Amino acid sequence: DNHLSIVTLEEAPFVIVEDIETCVRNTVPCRKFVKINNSTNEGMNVKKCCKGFCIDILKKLSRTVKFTYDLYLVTNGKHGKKVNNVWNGMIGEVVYQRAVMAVGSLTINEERSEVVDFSVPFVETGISVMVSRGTQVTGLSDKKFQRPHDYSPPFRFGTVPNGSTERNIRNNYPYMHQYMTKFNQKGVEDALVSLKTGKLDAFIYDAAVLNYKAGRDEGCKLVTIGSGYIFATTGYGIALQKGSPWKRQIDLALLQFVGDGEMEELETLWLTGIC
Amino acid sequence: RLKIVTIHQEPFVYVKPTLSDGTCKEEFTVNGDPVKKVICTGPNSPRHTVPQCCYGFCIDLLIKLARTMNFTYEVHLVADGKFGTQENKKEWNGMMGELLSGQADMIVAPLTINNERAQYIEFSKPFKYQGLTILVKKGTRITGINDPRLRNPSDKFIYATVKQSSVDIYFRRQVELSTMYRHMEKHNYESAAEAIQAVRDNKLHAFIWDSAVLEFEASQKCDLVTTGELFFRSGFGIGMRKDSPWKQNVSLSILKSHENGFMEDLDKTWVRY
Ligand SMILES: Cc1nc(C(=O)NCc2cccnc2)cnc1OCS(=O)(=O)c1cccc(Cl)c1
Ligand SMILES: N[C@@H](CCC(=O)O)C(=O)O
Repeated sequence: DNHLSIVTLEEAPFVIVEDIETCVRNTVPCRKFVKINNSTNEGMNVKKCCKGFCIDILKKLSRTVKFTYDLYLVTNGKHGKKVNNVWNGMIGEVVYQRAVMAVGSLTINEERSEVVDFSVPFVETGISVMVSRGTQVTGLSDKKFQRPHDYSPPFRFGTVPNGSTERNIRNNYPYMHQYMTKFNQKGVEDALVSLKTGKLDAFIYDAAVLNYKAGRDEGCKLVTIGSGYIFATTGYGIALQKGSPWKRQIDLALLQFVGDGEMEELETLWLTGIC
Repeated sequence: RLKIVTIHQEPFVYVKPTLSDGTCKEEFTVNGDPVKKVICTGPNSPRHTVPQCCYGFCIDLLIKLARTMNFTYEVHLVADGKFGTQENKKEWNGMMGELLSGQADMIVAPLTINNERAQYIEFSKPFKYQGLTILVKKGTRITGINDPRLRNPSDKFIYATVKQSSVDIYFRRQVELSTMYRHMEKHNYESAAEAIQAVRDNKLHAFIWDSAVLEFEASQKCDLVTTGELFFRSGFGIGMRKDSPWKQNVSLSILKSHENGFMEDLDKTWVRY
């Protein structure tokens, strides 16, 4: 009743997962359902530990709004995608009432707000483009992105599919999206290696994550275009069930956190970069 | 028909007198398109209301929300020219007071989302992401929010903000800024335009205000510069009463406009050129 089921997903530096049998220091306990094999539905919850920027936000919210929680990591998808009118990922966990809320690098967009409630944004994000330093790309609407076959050889660029970034590209730039799919990257780290090794000219992804990776790139060779420009500005938000009685208190707490300068310490704790 | 309240705040809300025939002059944007204008009433002390002409970023956003959600509207300027602050009993002034008293059904203005206001009204998702910065006369050398002339102030360097604004509460509520707040309380200005003019005429040496406003002023008036980046992030939101039936579709339309480039076009039309 006052003990809430909360789902999360690992994406450094906002949610970081570690092994353990008692979580220590700034980490909180988070469980992950791990299957026995692929011929059964059997599995077991592995006790792990979670930390990061969004975990510190959850620790603050738990202290301020006064609630306890059982945190667990999503295993059915990632952030959230509507497949055959059925939501998976963290959104799906909230939509189908397996979790009271979702905390992490979860992007607020319109189609998700139709099925879940979002708190006020607390981490500014959107769509950015990471390239090797010096690449001439004006933005998302650059002709190398819009009309990629007007160039020989064509520009090579991709994203990590099934997230809010691909969803936006699929609706806004049809030709760009269908050309992009052959450059889909399994994850951020694969995309970074694809960039540095010359297999990829540009990587389009969540703004806050690319901002963090740019500041920590070895030699500071990978940069975001426009000096950290963001298309379709939005933010990470706490997802809640529609009509959740927790939303108002979560919003007031988040606005009170930023209003009293408490965000700066979490920023210097998790988000700083040398570059 | 919704009663819209707003406030003079370029480049978000321009305010010009009507023509002799009670109409607004036909003007054109930076891209050759016609500038959409609406008639807005407001005072020019007693407050004699006169029809005037409104246009800008927020007016374009208001027109989009009206066509998208199918509602009619009448626009008027806030009577006391203030954004909104809660000052035995407490009382809201400015656009906040007009929204809660029923004088307005919706606030369409560069209205900062803070904990104080969200306790009484409903904010949409932010339609503009910006922050706080400092405007100074070109040649004035201060590092930023942590400059000694600001943290250990005297009468040799005057800085202030707008009275009864979100920035005014910002320095009042944070005890870490108490030194700065007691310096500004004696010099806060009634409007941003007056404070900006005071920096031009070297009557005010630093203006702490919204970055989307101050950076636009520095782009059009080259004797003014902004020092440092943003020492604080803030955002503007549509303001409605908590029982409004339009609040969910308003917020969804804000997200849609962000995600299809409409908010970016407005930023190109009104902010960055
Ligand atoms: C809750 C809240 N957090 C912040 C804030 O600075 N968060 C920390 C942070 C760290 C790194 C990157 N981005 C943000 C600001 N304002 C807030 O509430 C006001 S708002 O209008 O919703 C809003 C305006 C602008 C940005 C955002 Cl994220 C939200
Ligand atoms: N943060 C994104 C995932 C990464 C991306 O799509 O850029 C989401 O919530 O869907």
